[PDB]
Amino acid sequence: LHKEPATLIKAIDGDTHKLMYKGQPMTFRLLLVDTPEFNEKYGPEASAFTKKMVENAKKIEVEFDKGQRTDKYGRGLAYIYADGKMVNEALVRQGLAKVAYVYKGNNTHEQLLRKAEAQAKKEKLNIWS
Ligand SMILES: Cc1cn([C@H]2C[C@H](OP(=O)(O)O)[C@@H](COP(=O)(O)O)O2)c(=O)[nH]c1=O
Ligand SMILES: [Ca+2]
Repeated sequence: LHKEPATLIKAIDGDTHKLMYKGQPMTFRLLLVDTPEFNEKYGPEASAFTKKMVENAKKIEVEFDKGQRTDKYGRGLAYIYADGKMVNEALVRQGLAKVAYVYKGNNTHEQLLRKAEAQAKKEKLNIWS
């Protein structure tokens, strides 16, 4: 896999945000994770965590996996990095998303994420409390 540039347009929630990629606005949905919806327990904390991590970054990048790049709602499907740090991983490490939605042929980072989830669980962080 490889990273490509993007810029932030607007935060949305824990696992979606609007980015400009190849100069077009697109809503991205983070691969391999599920944050709670805003109206659910830990939803607001997830949305805050993602918003802060991406808004504070000097460099946002998008990394597609090997399979489909957009979902049935038109959302980009990627791993997002903020100053080289993956958001998807960081959310799971902090117990603010579950590993989820692991579809064959878009699961390159599955084991990396599962490892974070294990540590978040060991620590009883957030969702796992
Ligand atoms: C993360 C991801 C979600 N989706 C679809 C599955 C779910 O469909 P349904 O809407 O039919 O439940 C939906 C969940 O995303 P959200 O967690 O954003 O709702 O997005 C994919 O198709 N591919 C993916 O990689
Ligand atoms: Ca969600």
